[PDB]
Amino acid sequence: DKVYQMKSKPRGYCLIINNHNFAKAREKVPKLHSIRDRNGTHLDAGALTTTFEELHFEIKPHDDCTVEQIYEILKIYQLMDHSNMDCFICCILSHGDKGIIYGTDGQEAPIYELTSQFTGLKCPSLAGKPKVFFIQACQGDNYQKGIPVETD
Amino acid sequence: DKVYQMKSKPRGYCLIINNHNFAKAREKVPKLHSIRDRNGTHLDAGALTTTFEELHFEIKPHDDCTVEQIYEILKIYQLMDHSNMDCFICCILSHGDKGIIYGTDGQEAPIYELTSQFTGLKCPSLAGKPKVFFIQACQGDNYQKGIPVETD
Amino acid sequence: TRYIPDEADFLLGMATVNNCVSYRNPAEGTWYIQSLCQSLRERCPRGDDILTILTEVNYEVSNKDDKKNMGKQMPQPTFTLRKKLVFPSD
Amino acid sequence: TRYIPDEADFLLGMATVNNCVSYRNPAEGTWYIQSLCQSLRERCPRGDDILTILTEVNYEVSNKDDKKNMGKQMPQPTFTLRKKLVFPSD
Repeated sequence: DKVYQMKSKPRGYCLIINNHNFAKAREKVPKLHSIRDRNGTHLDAGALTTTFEELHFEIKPHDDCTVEQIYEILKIYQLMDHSNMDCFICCILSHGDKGIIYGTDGQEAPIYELTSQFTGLKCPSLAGKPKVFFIQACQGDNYQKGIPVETD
Repeated sequence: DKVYQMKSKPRGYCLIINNHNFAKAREKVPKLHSIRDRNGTHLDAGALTTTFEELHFEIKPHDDCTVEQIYEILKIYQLMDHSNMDCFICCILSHGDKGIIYGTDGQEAPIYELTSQFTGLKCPSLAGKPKVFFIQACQGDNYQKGIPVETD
Repeated sequence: TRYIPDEADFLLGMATVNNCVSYRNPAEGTWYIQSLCQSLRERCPRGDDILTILTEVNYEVSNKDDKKNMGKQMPQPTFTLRKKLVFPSD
Repeated sequence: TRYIPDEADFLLGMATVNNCVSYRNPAEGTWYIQSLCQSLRERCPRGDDILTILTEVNYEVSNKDDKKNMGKQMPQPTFTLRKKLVFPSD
């Protein structure tokens, strides 16, 4: 089986956007009046840091980002030279809704607006290299129902 | 590694919705005036039949389906008893656009309206069993651009 | 008994990413379905799982081109599978 | 040279299917990220690929529940990867 080259050190950048404080969302966006701070999110940021540092990525953490700050960070990495990297990872920890994630300011970023910054034409030094996005957020307000099955 | 049970004969039903003739679409839907018949689609239907019969599925072909006919077919299988099956497969060969496939009549079926008929609550006899959908259709009218890379 | 999500155990194999075309050769079949069938027939007897197989389909279809428009095609699987999916021959 | 699609070689790991919630334990972390990290730390040294790993994450998260609402969570990867993705330790 063909496998992506994965031998550079660092392997690549692993961005962590870690949104905890939604005071601005509660203040400025009517429907998000009672959106809660994401207590415990630092435990995810730390787990990702440990995990991907162990796997030889260079971790780039960013805490409490508004939508504009998120776009600013991604633009930096879109324009960066990844020629000496074999991979790029971007982790987003935040609130969200259908197809979007929220900045701490309660503005919306469509997920595909984030990923599309790293296409081959937009970021040539990542062409042919894996680009991995992990999105920890709700994608709506519905509860996923359970169904009964036999135990394995 | 855990693996889905795959030992029944047949393994399950493999539906093939094979849309060739779009005369009705050309006749009734203004924007689809010049949508073309899908010449050669029978070659896909045959390849899928050979392939999945070889893998012990029971093939259920349906040629030239309108959107209502597609929903009728899926309802039949949603209400069927799959207790003695280990898997369900549904292949759709048609024209399409963003998030949808077309019936031969040029009406639209959102893809997730098709898959959602087979959730655990809607089809309990498939609960815990793999449900596989292959969709051969455009998902819009844009050409995917190429990017240069080194040869493997 | 145990409970799993309502939407568990799905595999959706799309011929193309959203917003874009997929291709049909009228004398041969579609890029995606013909690649899929070839890979299934070759790899299922080897015990390979469907995600490995669909990765190969991504590879193969990615190397094809529409020389009229310099067009490409990028298939895109999505899944809620909780186990390896294999289709044994025995 | 060779050409591949503009949107090739992506992996999108979503904590949940569309329209639904995902869960965070404030004393532990989120179901999805904690499962992901555990599986990565365990399986990457074994040479397992990311799709095998995300299948395990689907399995593990599928077995958790929100006992307040009898709620579940179903993660959902989507990919345009053309090769196996492994993260070696050496």
